[PDB]
Amino acid sequence: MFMINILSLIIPILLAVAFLTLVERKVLGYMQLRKGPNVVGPYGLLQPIADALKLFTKEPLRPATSSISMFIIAPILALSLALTMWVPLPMPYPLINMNLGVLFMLAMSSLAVYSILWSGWASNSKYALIGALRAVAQTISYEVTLAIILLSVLLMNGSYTLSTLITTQEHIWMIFTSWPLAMMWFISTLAETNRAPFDLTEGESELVSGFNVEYAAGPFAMFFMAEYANIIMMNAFTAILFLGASHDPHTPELYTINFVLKTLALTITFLWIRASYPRFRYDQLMHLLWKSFLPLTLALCMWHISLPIMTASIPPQS
Amino acid sequence: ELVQVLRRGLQQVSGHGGLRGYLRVLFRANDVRVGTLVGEDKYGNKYYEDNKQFFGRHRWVIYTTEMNGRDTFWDVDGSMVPPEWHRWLHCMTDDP
Amino acid sequence: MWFEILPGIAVMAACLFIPGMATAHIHKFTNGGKEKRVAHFSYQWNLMERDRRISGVNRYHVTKGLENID
Amino acid sequence: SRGEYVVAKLDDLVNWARRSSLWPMTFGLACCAVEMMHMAAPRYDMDRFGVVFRASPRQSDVMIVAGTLTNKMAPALRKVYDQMPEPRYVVSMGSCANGGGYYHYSYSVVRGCDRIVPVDIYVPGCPPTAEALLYGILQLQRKIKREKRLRIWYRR
Amino acid sequence: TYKFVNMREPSMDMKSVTDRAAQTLLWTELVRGLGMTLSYLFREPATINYPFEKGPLSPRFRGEHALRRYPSGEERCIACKLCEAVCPAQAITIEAEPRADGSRRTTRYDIDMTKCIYCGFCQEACPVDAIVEGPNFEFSTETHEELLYNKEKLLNNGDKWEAEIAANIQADYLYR
Amino acid sequence: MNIMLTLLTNVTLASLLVLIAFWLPQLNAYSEKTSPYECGFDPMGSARLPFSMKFFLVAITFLLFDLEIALLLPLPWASQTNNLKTMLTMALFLLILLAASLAYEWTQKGLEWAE
Amino acid sequence: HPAAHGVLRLVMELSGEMVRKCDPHIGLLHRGTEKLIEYKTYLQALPYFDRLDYVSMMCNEQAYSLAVEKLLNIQPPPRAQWIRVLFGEITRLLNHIMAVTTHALDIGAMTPFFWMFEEREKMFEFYERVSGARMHAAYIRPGGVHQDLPLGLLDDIYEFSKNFSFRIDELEEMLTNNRIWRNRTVDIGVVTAEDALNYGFSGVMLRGSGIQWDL
Amino acid sequence: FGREDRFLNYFASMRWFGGVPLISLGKETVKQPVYIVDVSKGIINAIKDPDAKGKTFAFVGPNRYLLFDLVQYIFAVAYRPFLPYPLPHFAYRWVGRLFEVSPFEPWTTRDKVERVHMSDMTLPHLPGLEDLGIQATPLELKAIEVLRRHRTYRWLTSEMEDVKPAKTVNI
Ligand SMILES: CCCCCCCCCCCCCCCCC[C@@H](O)O[C@H](CO[C@H](O)CCCCCCCCCCCCCCC)COP(=O)(O)OCC[N+](C)(C)C
Ligand SMILES: CCCCCCCCCCCCCCCCC[C@@H](O)O[C@H](CO[C@H](O)CCCCCCCCCCCCCCC)COP(=O)(O)OCC[N+](C)(C)C
Ligand SMILES: CCCCCCCC/C=C\CCCCCCCC(=O)O[C@H](COC(=O)CCCCCCC/C=C/CCCCCCCC)COP(=O)(O)OCCN
Ligand SMILES: CCCCCCCCCCC1=C(C)C(=O)C(OC)=C(OC)C1=O
Ligand code: SF4
Ligand code: SF4
Ligand code: SF4
Repeated sequence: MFMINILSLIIPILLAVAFLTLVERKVLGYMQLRKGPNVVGPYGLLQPIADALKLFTKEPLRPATSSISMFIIAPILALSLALTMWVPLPMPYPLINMNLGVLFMLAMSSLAVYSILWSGWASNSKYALIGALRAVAQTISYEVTLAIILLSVLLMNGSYTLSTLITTQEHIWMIFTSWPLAMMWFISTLAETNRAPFDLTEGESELVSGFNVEYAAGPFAMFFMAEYANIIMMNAFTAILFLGASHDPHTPELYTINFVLKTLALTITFLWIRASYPRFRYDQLMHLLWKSFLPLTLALCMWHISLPIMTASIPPQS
Repeated sequence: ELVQVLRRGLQQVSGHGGLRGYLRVLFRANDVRVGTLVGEDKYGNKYYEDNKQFFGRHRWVIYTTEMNGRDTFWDVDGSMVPPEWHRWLHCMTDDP
Repeated sequence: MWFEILPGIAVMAACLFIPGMATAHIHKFTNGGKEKRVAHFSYQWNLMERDRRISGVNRYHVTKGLENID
Repeated sequence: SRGEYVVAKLDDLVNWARRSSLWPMTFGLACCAVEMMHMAAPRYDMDRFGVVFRASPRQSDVMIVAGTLTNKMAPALRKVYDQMPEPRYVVSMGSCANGGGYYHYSYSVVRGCDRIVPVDIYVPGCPPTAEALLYGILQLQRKIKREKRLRIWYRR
Repeated sequence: TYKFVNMREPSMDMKSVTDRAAQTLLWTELVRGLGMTLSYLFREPATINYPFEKGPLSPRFRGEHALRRYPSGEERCIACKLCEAVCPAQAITIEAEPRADGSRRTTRYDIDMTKCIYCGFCQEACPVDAIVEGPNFEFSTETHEELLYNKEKLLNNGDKWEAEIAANIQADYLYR
Repeated sequence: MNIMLTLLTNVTLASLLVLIAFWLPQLNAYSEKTSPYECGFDPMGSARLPFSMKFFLVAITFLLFDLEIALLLPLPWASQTNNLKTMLTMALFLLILLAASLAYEWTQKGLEWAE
Repeated sequence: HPAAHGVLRLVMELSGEMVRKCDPHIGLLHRGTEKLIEYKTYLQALPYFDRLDYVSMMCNEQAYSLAVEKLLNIQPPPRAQWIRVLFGEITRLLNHIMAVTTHALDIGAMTPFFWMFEEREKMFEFYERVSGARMHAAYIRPGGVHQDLPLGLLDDIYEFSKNFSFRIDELEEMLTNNRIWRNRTVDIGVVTAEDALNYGFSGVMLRGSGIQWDL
Repeated sequence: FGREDRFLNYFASMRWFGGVPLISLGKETVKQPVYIVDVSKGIINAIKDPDAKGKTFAFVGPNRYLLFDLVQYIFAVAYRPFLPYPLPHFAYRWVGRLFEVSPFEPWTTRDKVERVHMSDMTLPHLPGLEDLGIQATPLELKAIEVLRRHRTYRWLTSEMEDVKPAKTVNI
């Protein structure tokens, strides 16, 4: 019965991811005064299926200079980690209930970048190497600020348990108490998913395809679905963190609907942001994260340590 | 004004000869608008006009399902338009 | 159209509806229909083990009321 | 027979998937490529047909040769055609690509790209209009729809 | 006369300084760009439904070539070879001889469509309106050889497109 | 037990996807197809040559700043102590030293990349 | 490469991502136009200039026509000259739209390209209505223009022109005051006036450095 | 033998099973392989030659190799570890029959196992490539253009004159 729940988690996520690509294409088309896919199926509803079938009936190639073991390992790790990131999310009940969910997601996200690094290195190409180095720089840019933002926001929750966030926001969304950090947090998620204006590891206009330039067919498809699943997962985590939905124990479907709507809104906001802005330079992202986000994050960490003690509002469950 | 647009959608559904014609035109042209019929080919292509649309969408053709020797229910192309309706359809003239 | 973007989004929503809902229903199906017990600390696990021991069927969720004190 | 029916249905499925997802390489040479830009522009919106530009040859399905192929450029075009995974297709667009065109008698021009790579569709024009190139793409889609790989394998 | 594009200074009063600090910290111009894209989202797209709808053309449009006839059915071409002489791409090849009735007619009239630059100089040079560039543009082939037209192919194109060609010439000939 | 099973399921699905990708389609691999890609041409040198890193100092500083996270994450539990004054003083002291280290590296041109 | 315009082979020596040397390799689109012109008559040689700079067609036509008219010692009629200047400005609009939008595309702003290429399509309609070709018009010839404007063309040009300003405004909204665009473009590729003069620059490449020159 | 052959590529791909199975260790088989371009040029010259109407030609290479030495040279050019072991004829026939059940192109067949382990016939009474004006190309000049595809990244740039031409049993 637990395998049934695992499958009921993973398969709809993949289906959602496939449809996300269609949604992303149509939203960008309509913001660019065009339509996007509307031919393959009504309203383009069959486009993701055709894309997947095309990609998995296409010949995958092994570069002659490539390191085969890491070349095959990297997409597997990417997809498996993208699926694993979803298990502690409470909607409103998690598949895996952990005392430290936030730290688990932090560690898994930290491990996820090695798929990019190892694929870029094992491709044994120059553009792939440049993309891998850009991934290294991006992680160095955002990691510390993201972690300190999480700590400061969770200081008002009382623990690292994700489901407790539902209890913390029984009456008001956490954004109303931490909208500065939230803003910074949002940008960090953009940097964590390698999304515009921080899509540097791919860098189509500069690096052709970046780290995955040597990948084709199924491994490339797996990298794609891993990226989109990470997008949806990070937006879901943000929705749980900062937009608390009201949960009624005898009717969890209301929480499920509210959570899904908020996650969809945040993902559509990501698509909008991609449609609106140019691309950063990968040293400018480092300077942004280390000279603007880090000082404010440190000051707000001090503030959010001091505030519960000042107001006698320390949360329970040591 | 939401009810107005929903009623317009229902009108588009009903004006294609029912639900079956609506689905036929939707899966044959990815378009479900209704326009004033201008004429028909000897090969079976129908030509519709709607002057309220913007330039480019104000004239269109529903292709036949059977030209000279092949079945064109799904496989249609712009080379199936005869020269007179080709001149009309490409806005080289304002006269059908 | 712009509303032609809505269908795909709808499909997306449907998919995202399934996991959480599924979990909830499964949690009710394998825990007596009463919201699977949470054991974050040792005390709650001890309570669960005592319930399993005294249920008589090796299942913690089979709850015995005052009808069991003769 | 049952096997003939099954392989025909599988051929239909694979052909539909391959022709409904056509990803040309980001590859253009001259004036013709400009019209290619107008084929992706909102008026024609090739993305609505499932046609997406992708820069990497490893992630591309179609090569559209839009422009004059010179002798200095021929090895590069052949190289990036060979690095395309199969099944792959080539669309020759414009006069220069088709047979040399205005520079046919030059000392530095390849008299047609079919001397370097096999060609599936030839789109005439100098340059062909965006509608003409879209017609060529749809013709290539029909040609893919006519493929019978699994039937041929079964009858072997 | 000239103007400067980047020669403006910002005011240093507390109002403007606080406004600029608020712009830096709360990202107002980025929200303006988001609003612009959102405004474009709700507009009607400019896409047409090809092949069921077509982009507009003109009577002067230069498409596929055709050889024309007089209303009696006689060919207009007299093998003068002006189009061959004027062709910038040397796409036209012509051979001629007296016909069985002594008429000046072509025996070979080929146009290499893969050499053609579609400039329309041939129909400008023609004195009898024999060769024209028709309205057709959807004639892509699957082999190179199918784009090497001979006299029969061009005469068939004329016979097939004459109804539209005559109308376009009627609409355009007063400018020529 | 449940987490191990979940990890095994995810890894198995990814591996099966790779197997399908590599065993279903028709492969025609020759030398020119599998060569490295440099947009039209054979690369001059190897991709295993040294690649200079201009942000190496920031990379070293990231190692020291990452352990501040290790020192700071127990704060939600530390806030539940009786002597809140000492805990608040120590947390503020640690954050002040982190900010001072950042300021020192900033003022000495340590955040600027090599030229 | 998406940013190499198709036929540029830039051999770059990099130290990390710092550019130590740029070595442009060109000739991947060398078709030998100048040698081919020597076998054509002047009218036959005219359409090569359409294909020289295929983003600004009538401007090259006009330059070649002016050179041939100067050598012929003849003068075009006034209406031909006015039509030439009008379509040259239309061509300038086309060229600047393409330049700015592809520049933004290379930087990463992909949306204004689609907004402005509809206007480019409308100007292509103007070209086709005047000559029968969307881009390679061959309209401007030594001595004037090939054909007169069809009736109703000026009204449609006026209709386009009375609305193009808002498209320029929307592009400027999306790019000009954005801090990311400024971070990507400010103080990048700085060239001095003396270096620009000695290196043979012209047009905006001069006027960006304060040089007050325009032909 | 050539780029798209099933002769050099066959032995090179047999590296995927760890050890190389050879009947009688390949010590009782002699091979005389011929280049693909040589065969095609011979066909063309036979078309253009007027005396070759009703003749029968034998197209063979300039050298004869014991199968063991040939396979060892093939593995040496591919820079792959050579691990030959003897397999009984019935066992190798059973392996070929096992591989024969593939609905796709078989990896090997019983007929292939038979044909690999037969010595090439000698027919000196028949005209050869030299009668059509062709000098047969030795295997040691063209083996790299087929076997360089089977190398790892570490040995891709190794030259042709690096790999010690194999010993030939030439009469
Ligand atoms: C279950 C997980 C493993 C399998 C994964 C696959 C999941 C199912 C795949 C879904 C298939 C749907 C595709 C069908 C869409 C076709 C729609 C229709 O248009 O097709 C027409 C005809 O249909 C096609 O000929 C056949 C397509 C379907 C093939 C038969 C179904 C086979 C299903 C077998 C499933 C087995 C999966 C593997 C099991 C292990 C051709 O029209 P077309 O020319 O394009 O359109 C012209 C464009 N116009 C209109 C704008 C002018
Ligand atoms: C969506 C997630 C879940 C998916 C669930 C399904 C997972 C499927 C995994 C992927 C396999 C499907 C892809 C291809 C079909 C299987 C055939 C192939 O994989 O193996 C063949 C197996 O053939 C072997 O080489 C030898 C055949 C026999 C092997 C001996 C084993 C014992 C058989 C003895 C006969 C008695 C019957 C035994 C069965 C009971 C080798 O084919 P090969 O040509 O290389 O590669 C080209 C593949 N093409 C042709 C489709 C393009
Ligand atoms: C009484 C005591 C109370 C305690 C004090 C509380 C008051 C706090 C007031 C200040 C809060 C400021 C929060 C903002 C944090 C960072 C903002 C910032 O200053 O960074 C910008 C940069 O920020 C950006 O420009 C972002 C770039 C990427 C933009 C990506 C898309 C834009 C976001 C779209 C909407 C965001 C939605 C956020 C919420 C999502 C829902 C969770 C500075 O960069 P530069 O202009 O280059 O100048 C640096 C040199 N001086
Ligand atoms: C996504 C927006 C559409 C992009 C179309 C990509 C076309 C690829 C051709 C390459 C090319 C580019 C990029 C280009 O910018 C250009 O103008 C100088 C060319 O000359 C016509 C080109 O050939
Ligand atoms: S065919 Fe004409 S438009 Fe196309 S590249 Fe050649 S000269 Fe330019
Ligand atoms: S249109 Fe121009 S290039 Fe084509 S045949 Fe006529 S004169 Fe020659
Ligand atoms: S088509 Fe006209 S110009 Fe050409 S040979 Fe015939 S009559 Fe003369």
